[PDB]
Amino acid sequence: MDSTSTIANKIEEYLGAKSDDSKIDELLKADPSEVEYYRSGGDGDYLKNNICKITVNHSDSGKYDPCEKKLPPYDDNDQWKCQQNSSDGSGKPENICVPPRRERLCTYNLENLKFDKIRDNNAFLADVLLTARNEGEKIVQNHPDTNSSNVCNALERSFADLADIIRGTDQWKGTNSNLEKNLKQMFAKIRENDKVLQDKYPKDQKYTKLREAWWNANRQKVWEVIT
Repeated sequence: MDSTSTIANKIEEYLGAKSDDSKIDELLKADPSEVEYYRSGGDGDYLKNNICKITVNHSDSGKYDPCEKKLPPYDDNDQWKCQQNSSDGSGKPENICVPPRRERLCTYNLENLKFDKIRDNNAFLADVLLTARNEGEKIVQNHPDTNSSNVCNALERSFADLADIIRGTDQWKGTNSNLEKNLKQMFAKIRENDKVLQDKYPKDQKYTKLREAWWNANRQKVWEVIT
């Protein structure tokens, strides 16, 4: 009724839903529609034929590989992180059991982009989709639950965590310093060269403020691939 206000649970999607707002999405949201990716031997035709099994060869390789931290993701138990003890004292050392899940997103590959020819999100999409694809397959194939009403819920939460890491608003950082500054260098050189096609510049780059709209335009593909 007339006491409607904002707590952003049902009308954030009405006001701040930046998903398909800007009609620069023809370059802001990416369709992986070029041939022979970074140097690994991808094939865009193959990819649009079947996006559901994108492979590492459709992005950087040699140094890029899901679970690039060669430590297998799902090995650890008894972990918590929010406020105060001697483990990681600064920030969120150990007092809320964040699922080891977020401690083991298969983003370790995506943290370590160095190779070039990525002047466009069209190529910056493929690695994000590798992250989503691998994290989804590992969370669904490795899940101790009895396949009851938990599995795709956890998969969706991993989706959202990946979404906010690509928006950078995550306040857990592992090698993410490398990853976050990597967005300040890869997402930068796909955002520091697309000067003509946008209007919201502000320094340093408003990194979060634009990768928010980028991921907002790129809703469908990442969700589809992670599912």
